[PDB]
Amino acid sequence: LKCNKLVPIAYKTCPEGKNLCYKMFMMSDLTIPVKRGCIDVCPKNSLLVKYVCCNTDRCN
Repeated sequence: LKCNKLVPIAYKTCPEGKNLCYKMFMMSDLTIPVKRGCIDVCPKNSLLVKYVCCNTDRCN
């Protein structure tokens, strides 16, 4: 799938054993995220940073 970088302006495809995109938010997810990348499986959600996975292009 095609995932975006920090800003939802630049994004590409994540073939490297990746078919999902994720975004990590600080404290809360409601607010803007802090980092994001591609992944094959949703990682463990932390209490410090909120984990949000998706399978849609430009989801992050």
